Amino acid sequence: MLQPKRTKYRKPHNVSYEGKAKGNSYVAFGEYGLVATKGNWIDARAIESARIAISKCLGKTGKMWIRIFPHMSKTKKPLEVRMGSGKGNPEFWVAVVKQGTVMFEVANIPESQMIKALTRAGHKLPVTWKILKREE
Amino acid sequence: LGIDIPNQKRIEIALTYIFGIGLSRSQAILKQANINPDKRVKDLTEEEFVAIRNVASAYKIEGDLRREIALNIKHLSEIGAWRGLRHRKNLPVRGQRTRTNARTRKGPRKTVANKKIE
Amino acid sequence: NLKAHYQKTIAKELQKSFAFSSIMQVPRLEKIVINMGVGDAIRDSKFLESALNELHLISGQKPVATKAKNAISTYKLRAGQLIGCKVTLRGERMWAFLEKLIYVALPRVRDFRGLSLKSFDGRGNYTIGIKEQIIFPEIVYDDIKRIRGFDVTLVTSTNKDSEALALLRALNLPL
Amino acid sequence: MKTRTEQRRLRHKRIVKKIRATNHDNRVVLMVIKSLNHISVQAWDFSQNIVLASSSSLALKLKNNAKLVGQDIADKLVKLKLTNVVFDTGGSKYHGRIAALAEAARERGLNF
Amino acid sequence: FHFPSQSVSFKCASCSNSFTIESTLKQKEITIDICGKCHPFYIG
Amino acid sequence: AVKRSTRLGCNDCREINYLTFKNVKKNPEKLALNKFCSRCRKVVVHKEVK
RNA sequence: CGGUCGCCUCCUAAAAGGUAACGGAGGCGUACAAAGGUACCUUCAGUACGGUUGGAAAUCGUAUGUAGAGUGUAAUGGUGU
RNA sequence: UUUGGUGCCCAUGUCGCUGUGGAAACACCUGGUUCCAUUUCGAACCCAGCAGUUAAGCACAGUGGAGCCGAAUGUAGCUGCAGUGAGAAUAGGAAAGCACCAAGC
RNA sequence: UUGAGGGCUGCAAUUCGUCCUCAUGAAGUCGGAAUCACUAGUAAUCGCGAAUCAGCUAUGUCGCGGUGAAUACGUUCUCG
Repeated sequence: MLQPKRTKYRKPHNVSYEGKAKGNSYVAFGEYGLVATKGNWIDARAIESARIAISKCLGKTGKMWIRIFPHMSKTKKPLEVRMGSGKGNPEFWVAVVKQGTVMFEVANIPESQMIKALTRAGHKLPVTWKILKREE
Repeated sequence: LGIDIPNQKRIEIALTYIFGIGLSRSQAILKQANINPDKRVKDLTEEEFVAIRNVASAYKIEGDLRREIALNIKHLSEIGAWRGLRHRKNLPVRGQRTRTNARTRKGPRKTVANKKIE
Repeated sequence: NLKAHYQKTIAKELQKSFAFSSIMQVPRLEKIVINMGVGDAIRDSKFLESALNELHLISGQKPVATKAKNAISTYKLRAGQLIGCKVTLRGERMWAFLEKLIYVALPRVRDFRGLSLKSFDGRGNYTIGIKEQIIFPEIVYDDIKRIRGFDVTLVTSTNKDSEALALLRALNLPL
Repeated sequence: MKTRTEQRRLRHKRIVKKIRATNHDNRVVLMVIKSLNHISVQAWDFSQNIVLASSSSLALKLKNNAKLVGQDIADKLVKLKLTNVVFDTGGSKYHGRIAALAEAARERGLNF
Repeated sequence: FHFPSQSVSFKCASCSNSFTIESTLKQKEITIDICGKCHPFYIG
Repeated sequence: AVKRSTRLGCNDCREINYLTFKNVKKNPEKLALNKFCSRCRKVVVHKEVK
């Protein structure tokens, strides 16, 4: 899906997925921002679903920027495997999201549509959502 | 300009080696000056070489003739006409009919197939 | 001597024309370099010795050939395989080469349409390319079959090349 | 890149670094500079980083070849009672007047 | 050390002038059809 | 895996001094070294052998 | 049944070191009378510019360029007179 | 007092600009039979002389142009729910300095 | 072939006339299968006239005249 077309190493480390935030502690481009209240990994399927839903309910009248991206890939060995004999096999690409980070910032449309879109995207993402309003 | 001569043969034909000056002006100048070109020798001396070249430059210069023909062709092709498009695509302009003739500018004969019939 | 006339007249003329308050701000030509480049045979058309020998004959300095600084992809040329020649000359040989060029080379050109409009790099360097092997007063017609041109460059102690144009104009240069 | 003088400074620096590092014996280095008008010589003993002796053609002579500019400082060396120096060529080559001053140092029984 | 060098005169009879710093080392006072004094872009 | 061995030995007493290597591909030529010799107790030219 | 059985570089591997798998990666059964030692002197890769053959890349000239070549080589570290 | 060299320290030392002066010196410069020499040449090295030079490099004053260093709070991190102290950003700094000899003091 | 200048035809020459002069001189150093022609003025070859006619690179056609060959053993194989 939406992922780098090249990568030097097939098998990276899992993720150092604990912690609160490493950058992106603020809304930058949009007017309403989504805040994650859980740190885990999100696959590209849900990300694509949320992006399509947001583009459907918003269009190009406004604009929403995504501050995260599936920079990582993951491996998962198939069933009926005896422990050992090499590592697993790559399956997909994933994005780590830490509790207290921003990933969607939307602007150029009234506030109610922003709130509705953020609620719909949050109910599409596994992570529990929080809303933030941009201020200068 | 001063070095285009075959070795050890008549100067009157040796002068025509330049791309743009033929046997007419060369012989006309030569017999007007009455130099009596030598037989089977590349050249006699250079006492008149500069003079012969100065006199020949009066007619025209072959290298300058290259530019003259180039600008003539360019100006002929710039103006919207059958001549310009005909010369642009390198085809015979003089009106001769062409079916499979005039095979000097079209390169080698090139064909693949045609319409068959049973 | 062209060099004597230069150093006795042109330096003072340029000092009077361009205010310097110092007799050594006038641009002075340092050296000339000659190189050809060979790309007709893999390692031997005439073994390149013809051009080296004629340059040796025409110049007072021994010719030398450069090595392959870069790996060549078009042809199998790596780690040497000398192509072209290199001669860096100064002193009286420089002036001899200059006077051959200003009175024989350009006059021996079949047709000329002027020069010295943009032959600069913007940093005080000038260049001349010649398309004929037999253009010099010292060259034999019997040589390598293919006629070969040459490239030379001129540089001074400064980079204000406008004054170089003015000086060369004072030294028999087409405009 | 090269001013014909700063490159001399760098060459002299690398030579004295070589002397300092490769030679671990306590010895004063006789550094000689070949100026375009005359020649100067100085002495530098490490572990103190000061000058022990010096000579040139300003306070002792007028111009250059003359070997005198050696003996005096050579005398200065025997006035220091060490006579064990390492001869630095500086930004020059051992030849001509450099060899002349080396011979002048040798004839005074200096160890180098 | 090098090829035997020398100094020979040059002569442009077309422009009727002679100059001398160096020339070909095996011939004396070679002749040319045109020089820098008869240059087509310097004569008024 | 490769065999480059050659034995440099003295000539005045025919010793077997030093085992060394030299590429036969570049040149199959004898190399005359100058090294120390015990039975001569001095630096002499050693020659190569199989 | 399959893979390996020895040697060496990096991460795993807990800021010395040490430290597992049928972990992730990689190379090895070398080369060399020169790619050795010593003395001499010399210092980038590249980019832009200007040039007959002559290419995005041939060589030179002018600079800028501070590590982005090279120091046999799979890798590491160091390596800018 | 400065100038010349020198190591020391290898940027808060750098690369750049505006002016200053070289009379003694340093530098350029004058040339290349010869000491020596050019991967190729008085390019470079080297010989013997200072006609001219403050223009080139050398420096001194300014230039915060670029490069570069970097205050505190808070904060990341952690050792038992307190301590510990960050980095980055930020005020800003930023036109080297320390010794020896030598000439004019 | 390309380009320039003169001259002619016809009301008119760009589509598409022609001639001359001048500038250039593509290829080609006898061509593979197939093969046409004629038994003496013959082949081959050097020229001229008529036609269509304002113009007509038709080297075409109809003729004219000059110079002037080779072989023929054969009908077995090729065609009728």
